[PDB]
Amino acid sequence: VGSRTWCESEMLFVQPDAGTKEELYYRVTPKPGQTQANFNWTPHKVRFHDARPQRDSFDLNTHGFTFVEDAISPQLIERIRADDTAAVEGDYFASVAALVKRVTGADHVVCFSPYTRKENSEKGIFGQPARTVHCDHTPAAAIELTHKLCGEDAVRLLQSRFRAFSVWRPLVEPVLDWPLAVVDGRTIAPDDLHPVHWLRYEKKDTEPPFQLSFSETQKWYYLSRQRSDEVSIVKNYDSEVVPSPRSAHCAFKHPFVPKDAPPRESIDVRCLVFGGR
Ligand SMILES: COC(=O)[C@@H]1C(=O)C(C)=C2O[C@@]3(C[C@]2(C)[C@H]1C)[C@@H](C)CC[C@H]1C(C)(C)OC(=O)CC[C@@]13C
Ligand SMILES: O=C(O)CCC(=O)C(=O)O
Ligand SMILES: [Fe+3]
Repeated sequence: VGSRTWCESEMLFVQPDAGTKEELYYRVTPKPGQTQANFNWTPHKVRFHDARPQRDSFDLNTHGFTFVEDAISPQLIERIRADDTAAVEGDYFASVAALVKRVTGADHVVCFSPYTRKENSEKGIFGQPARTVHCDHTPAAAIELTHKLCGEDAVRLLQSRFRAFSVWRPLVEPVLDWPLAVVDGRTIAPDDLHPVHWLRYEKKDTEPPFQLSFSETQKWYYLSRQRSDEVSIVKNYDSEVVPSPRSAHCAFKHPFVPKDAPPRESIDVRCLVFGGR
């Protein structure tokens, strides 16, 4: 079940054969009598390798994720846990953009779609830890978001280095239960990827994310006891041919944490990233 540097748990995947017929969709809040989806989630046991002993070795080009030290003030953290929207869209966005610029050297970073999560929250499923394995954007979705956020400039930006990240930070520390797991992007096979339309509304309203199916080839990691000063950057899209075009991520129930541990709290923000290395 566990050893010094790994543990075992489960996550929700899609079937390897999902989406070979029609487009997959999942309704977030289906009405009575409405069909919720044309596929089922399937749990699979996964071995989670602790990234802690090799923390500084993981790289956004090689692995599709990286961990970076970046302390923020206790007051910004309490403002965020208080759902202070102005603190998120102002101070925290600025913090994330600046962090991403240190890490990559990018010329331009655009933050969007922040989600503050709390273990079995009341703000719905996007305010709760993610239980299905996903990559936030397909290429089409990343391209669409660049047009939507960057206007005219997109015609030039989309032809050089373009990346999209999820930037994830614990708001209570250390994280014990429901840690964010990330996969070595070199171990994702193209057939593991399944676009799924998340219907927040009656109709498709954006381009979709990828949901993953399980494979024994996938090498899954987690950073044990992650602190509020330790930020996970998880790559959802990259225009450059690098060993990991993307990673994928999801939370899992940790087998060795006490039942009565406090709820996990975190904030994640997506970012479009232009230029850099
Ligand atoms: C339990 O829900 C999760 O596990 C994930 C989640 O928590 C969130 C917040 C999501 O946002 C998505 C899809 C995921 C990754 C889901 C799978 C949808 C639901 C709304 C925002 C869009 C958007 C920003 C328009 O960009 C897109 O490319 C389309 C997909 C996302 C990123
Ligand atoms: O906090 C979680 O459980 C999921 C976070 C996430 O999906 C993201 O950062 O894109
Ligand atoms: Fe995500």
